[PDB]
Amino acid sequence: STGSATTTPIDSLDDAYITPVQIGTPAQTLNLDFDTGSSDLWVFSSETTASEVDGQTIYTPSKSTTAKLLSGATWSISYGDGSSSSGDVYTDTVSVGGLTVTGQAVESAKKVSSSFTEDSTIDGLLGLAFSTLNTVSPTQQKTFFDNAKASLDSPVFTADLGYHAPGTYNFGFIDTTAYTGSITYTAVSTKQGFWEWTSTGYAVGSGTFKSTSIDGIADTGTTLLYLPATVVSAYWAQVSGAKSSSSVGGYVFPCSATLPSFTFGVGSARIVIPGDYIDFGPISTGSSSCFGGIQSSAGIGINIFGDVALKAAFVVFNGATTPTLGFASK
Repeated sequence: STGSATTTPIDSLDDAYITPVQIGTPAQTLNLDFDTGSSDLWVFSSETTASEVDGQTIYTPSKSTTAKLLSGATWSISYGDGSSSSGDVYTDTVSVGGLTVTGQAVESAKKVSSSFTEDSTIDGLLGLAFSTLNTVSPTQQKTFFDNAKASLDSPVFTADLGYHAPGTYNFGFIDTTAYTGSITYTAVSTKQGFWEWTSTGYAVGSGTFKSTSIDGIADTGTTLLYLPATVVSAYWAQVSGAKSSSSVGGYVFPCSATLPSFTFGVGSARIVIPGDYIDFGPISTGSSSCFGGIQSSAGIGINIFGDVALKAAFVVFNGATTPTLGFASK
């Protein structure tokens, strides 16, 4: 089997991407944030505290003839941005782009933190990291990809995120028309539960490539590119007037600037992030100070190849017995 679904930016900055997902019988379609940095599929629901719902579409398990309470199971998750959610668990039928999994754990939110409430466009998350990170207790549950894997034509999914435009998540096949050149594959460590890999270096604009190993994660659920302070300083030093602002929370730059590109290495191959992808616009409405799309990871504990980096590539998440990541230009 295969599946193919369009993913759409939630706003004009590409802060996140939503993909329609069918849950239950008859189908209830929710727009979920596919997140290769986490491993829970959770949704706003008829159980979510009413004051914490503000415009989201909710899953109502009582209206699904295939929903079943997973007795005794609870979940609770906290994300790197400080947001969180928790609740109980149903199993139900879940379909993405024509690919159907029966018995998928659908984690129903009883509580969500303010940032979820305040984002009316995201109805939940669909985790695509390794199932060892799933938070369901006392019986850990499998991701949608893990459950579908055996049925797929090939045990892979791909992320093809657009810049200011829709893109595609494919399951079970590699669309050879969706990228240019060849796909370069690189080793993955699953020891932390992430799609963790080592980039071979970087370049700033037209500068020379610096060969240096950068361990980090491919994370579709993180907006920006978080890299070591040395790398980030070298990038922003090429932008007149850019500075790190403790009050804003990272590097800012004059909105009048033209940003240089940023290149990262994948083995001997190179992925070029155009300068425009690094512009996240005014820090506040009407400001001439703009927020940078490349930020320091020094306070995180891990480097994160988020959407800024991934949307410059066609990315293969290869879930074979020994997982690997593939990157191509497009």
